Amino acid sequence: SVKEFLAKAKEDFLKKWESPAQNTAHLDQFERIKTLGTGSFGRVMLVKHKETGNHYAMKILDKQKVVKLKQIEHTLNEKRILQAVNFPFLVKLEFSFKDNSNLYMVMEYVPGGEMFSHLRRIGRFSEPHARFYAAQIVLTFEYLHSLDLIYRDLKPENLLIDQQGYIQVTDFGFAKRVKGRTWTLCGTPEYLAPEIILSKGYNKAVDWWALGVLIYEMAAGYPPFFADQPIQIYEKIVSGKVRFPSHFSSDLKDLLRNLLQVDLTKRFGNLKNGVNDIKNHKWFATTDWIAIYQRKVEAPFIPKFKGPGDTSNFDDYEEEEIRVSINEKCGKEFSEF
Amino acid sequence: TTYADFIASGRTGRRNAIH
Ligand SMILES: NCC[C@@H](C(=O)N/N=C/c1ccc(O)c(Br)c1)c1ccccc1
Repeated sequence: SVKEFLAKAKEDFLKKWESPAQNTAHLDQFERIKTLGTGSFGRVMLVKHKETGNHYAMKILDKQKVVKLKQIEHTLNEKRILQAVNFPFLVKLEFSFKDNSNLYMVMEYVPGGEMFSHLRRIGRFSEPHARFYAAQIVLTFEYLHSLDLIYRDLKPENLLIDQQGYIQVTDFGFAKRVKGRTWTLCGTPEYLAPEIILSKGYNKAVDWWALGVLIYEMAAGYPPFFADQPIQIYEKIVSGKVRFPSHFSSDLKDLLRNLLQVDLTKRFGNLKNGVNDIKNHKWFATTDWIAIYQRKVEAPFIPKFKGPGDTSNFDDYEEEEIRVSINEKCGKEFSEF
Repeated sequence: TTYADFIASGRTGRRNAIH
């Protein structure tokens, strides 16, 4: 059953969790090709592994910048968790290493580009299109949460479309293993649950709220709570009054009212029936959950793939020289990486 | 329309995480 799958999944995860892979490649093994994305303290580049000719996305984090932004522990979380998990819709970490200046996470390259890119361009997804992606997040969160993991950064920018049109979740920078509650104010404004904003201490239920935000944004073409500045976004979230496009079906609205539920005793995903309140909701009536996991369902959208290591589905970013100091930086802080 | 309001807003680009 689901329970059986999950029990076995957990056993595999804990082995890697307790004994993480470390220093499994070196910079000189990769040819650097192109920047695919940037973040507050680093960049992700398309690289080619010289000995296999495989393409990977190499996330390069400047140690000194991580330290300045107080993301040391989050960064250690990310690598330790990412190296340990295994789910069809989770991007795979293939290698990790560090040098005098940087940390490196070499991950599977997902050529179809960000959901963000396609969503913005097309405007909004049909309900069946949105339902397809949503189901994959439902299962991914069922998996992560069963491992006591909170993801904490669901948004289209972090969901890549693979060559078969299925989702790959990336960016585990805020992922955290925690039993009970946690308090870090982190995430992206549009997607924060009310309890995060209110410093109430929070749990996995924030991911189910974020799911509510994602489905709304996918189906409407804009998020349920937006403004020009984050503070204004928080005020909208906390009041929690949500208006739905007139094209939203009755089922969709009912599902969203239960996900975008301020009352934790009522928020779907968080009740006695757990994720089943969601899987069995009317909006998902047409969803075959096993077919989704098995990747047997036909994707509403297949990205254009002009060749191996092609980057047409990504935006262009300014390229910077990757410099490595002749002195070790922040060795102690990242000793476990 | 709400769509028009969104498109004209400053947050249709990639949204950064907060720390
Ligand atoms: N959310 C801000 C992007 C964040 C991040 O982790 N991006 N990962 C992108 C990635 C992963 C695997 C892929 O195959 C492909 Br294609 C893309 C980041 C980026 C740089 C520095 C810090 C955080």
